[PDB]
Amino acid sequence: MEHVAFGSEDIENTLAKMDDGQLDGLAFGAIQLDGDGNILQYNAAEGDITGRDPKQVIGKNFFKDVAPCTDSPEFYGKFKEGVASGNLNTMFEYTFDYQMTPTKVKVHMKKALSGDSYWVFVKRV
Repeated sequence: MEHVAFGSEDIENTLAKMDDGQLDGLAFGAIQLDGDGNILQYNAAEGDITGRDPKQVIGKNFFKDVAPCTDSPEFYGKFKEGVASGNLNTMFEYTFDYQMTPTKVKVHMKKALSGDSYWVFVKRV
C-alpha cells in the first residue's frame, strides 16, 4: 500500500511517479482522464468501489459510456471548465448510481503535472 493521503495538496506530484501496479496500491480510488474524458488509468480501489473491471474500462469515455451519471453540470461540467481553463482543483460529495447500489462518495478532481491529463480521486463517505 503506497502511503498517500486523499486531499493531499501535493498529490499530483506523488502520483507522477506511479506506474499502474503502484496505483493499484492506493487507499482510494484513482482515475486519470484525458482532456476528452477518456480513461487513461484506473485503479483497483475504484473497481472495488464501483464494480467495474479496470482493465476493461481503460479507453472508454468516463462521461459518455462508463459513468453517465456524472454527465451533469455539478460533475462533468466542472470538469470541462477546468480543461478549458487549464486549471482544476475541486472536491465534492456525490452519489454513484448507474447499474449499482447507490454508493455515496467523496470526489476530488485535480489537474495533472504531466501535460493535459486530469485526475479523479474517489473515497467512501
